[PDB]
This record gives sequence, structure tokens and C-alpha cells, in this order.
Amino acid sequence: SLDKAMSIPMWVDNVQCPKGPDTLWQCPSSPWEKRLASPSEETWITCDNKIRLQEGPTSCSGRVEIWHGGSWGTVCDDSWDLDDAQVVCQQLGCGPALKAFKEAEFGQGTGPIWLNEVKCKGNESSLWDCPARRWGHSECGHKEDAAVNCTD
Amino acid sequence: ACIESGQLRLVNGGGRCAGRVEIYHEGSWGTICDDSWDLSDAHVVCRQLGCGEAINATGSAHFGEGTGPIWLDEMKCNGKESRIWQCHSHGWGQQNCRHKEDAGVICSEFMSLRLTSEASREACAGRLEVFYNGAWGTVGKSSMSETTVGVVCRQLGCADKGKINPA
Ligand SMILES: [Ca+2]
Ligand SMILES: [Ca+2]
Ligand SMILES: [Ca+2]
Ligand SMILES: [Ca+2]
Ligand SMILES: [Ca+2]
Repeated sequence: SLDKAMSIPMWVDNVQCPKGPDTLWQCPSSPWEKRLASPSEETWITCDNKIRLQEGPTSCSGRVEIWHGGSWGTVCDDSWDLDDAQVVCQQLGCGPALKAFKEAEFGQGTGPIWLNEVKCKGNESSLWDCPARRWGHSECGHKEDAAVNCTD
Repeated sequence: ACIESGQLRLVNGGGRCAGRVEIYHEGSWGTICDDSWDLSDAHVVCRQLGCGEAINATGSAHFGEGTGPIWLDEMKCNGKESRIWQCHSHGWGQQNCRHKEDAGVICSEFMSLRLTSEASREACAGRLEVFYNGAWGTVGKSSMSETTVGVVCRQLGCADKGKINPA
């Protein structure tokens, strides 16, 4: 737990969820309480990474998969370059990309494809922040899914 | 006494020997997918046109964009076939590619011309260059009619008339 905190009451405790609630408010639990919060009882959760590399013999390398709209998606081969590949492995913390591959030679695609024509200056933080055609509507074939490798 | 079936045209190239590949089937002209395409796959098409051998193969619709429906997809060819029809194909109308990715060839007989004097690759007052088999060369000064000068200017488009410069 991060040391820096604002002393504020713990509203609820002992939250128990069924299978597949849309939101926490569907999970039954104990009644609301305004009790003072001990530092240990506060919860910090770290969701998984937004982007992940799949089907690569090395764990760090593979096809580029992005969690968008609740589902994992890939990136098309259009206008893909080495400088674009710098951003993706900057997220992972891996070393700079040694080479970029295209036309799904690395593996056949999966999931609904989200991004296309990705245009990254090379110093941008995230591909989501990068300017590119968003929210699908890319109609790229799954044989056009992209993949890269980067230094460990 | 038959006009035979199917024709092979090279469009948008500036010459008969270089152009985006278009194949005639039925009453429509269609393009070839760029996937599984290489210079070995381009030897047959350059031979059937009579131009000769291929020096490059272009993909990703760099040469141009084709509007016609794709006739053949995923061609693997030995490179010694008389016509593209003997090369292996997935099947007629098996369009899995798209107009975003298109295939073209550059044969050997395609030629181009330009004048370059200095600090400017295109300048209509300078030495003449010819382009054969991907190489740049000039023509001899000896035995050139003034009419030949005129056609040079007309081809590039500097003026209706030109005069030989000995210097
Ligand atoms: Ca492509
Ligand atoms: Ca780019
Ligand atoms: Ca392709
Ligand atoms: Ca082939
Ligand atoms: Ca295909």
C-alpha cells in the first residue's frame, strides 16, 4: 500500500461477489459503515496491463494485443514501422525494438481488431494517446495482424 | 483464327513493358494480389508480354490502386511457365486480398528519359539520360538530326522546339 494517503472513512467491508456482476453494486455485502479506517485495511488493486504480447517464443515479444471495449484486440499491418514499435515496448519496459514484422507472419490473428494506420512520433507514452484510426472500422484481414520483438 | 482467351495488360506505368498487372477474364479486367508474389512469379508475366526478364516486383499497391475485382489470389509459380495460367493458384474468384494491397511488375525492356544538368534532376536544359534495365546512360552526340532534337523536347515537354547545344 502506498504510504501517502488521506485519512477517510472505510465505507464498506467484506464484499462478496457472485459470478458475472456488471458492477460492484450487484454484489451483496455488509451494511454501510462510517467507521475510521486503519491504514492496513485499505485496499490497493493493480489491474493487468492494457497491452500484452502473445504467441511469442520469448515472453516479451509477440503479436501486439490491446484490451479495448472489454475484449483483446490486435493492430493492423497498415503503415507499421520500427518507430511505431518503440512505443509498444516502452510500455512493457523491454528494451528498444530490434525489428518489426508484418502480415501476421508471427501468428494468425485473434479477437476483434481495433487499431489501424497507427501514427506514433516515437516519444508518445501510449498507443491510445497516439493518433490513429480508433474504435475499429479498420476492416483489416486477420492475416494483416501485426507483431514485433524487443530486447529483454 | 481465334483471338484467344484472356489478355494481360500493364497499366499506369508509362510504357507497355512496365505497369500494374491486370488480367482479362470474361468481360472484366482484374488485378492480382501482392501476397506470395516475387520476381520469380514475375518472370512469366514479363515473358508473355515479350519484354523479357523482370528486374523488380512491387507490392502493397505501390504502383497503383486497382478497382477491378481480384481474379487470382495466392499464386506460386515456378518461373518457367509459358503463361500465368500454368502457375499454381488457389482458384478462380478466390478473392481474399483487397485493393489496398496490389501487385505490379517491372520488366527489363521498359525505358525512360530525362535531362539533368546540375543541382536539379529534372531540368529541360541539360544532358540527356536513358533508362535501360535499371541503369542510367546517355546517347552519343554523333549523327543526330535536328528533328531528333525536336522529338526529345516534345517527349519531356520543355518546348515544341529545341536546338542542339554542343557545349
Ligand atoms: Ca499490407
Ligand atoms: Ca506509422
Ligand atoms: Ca500483403
Ligand atoms: Ca508465389
Ligand atoms: Ca490471402
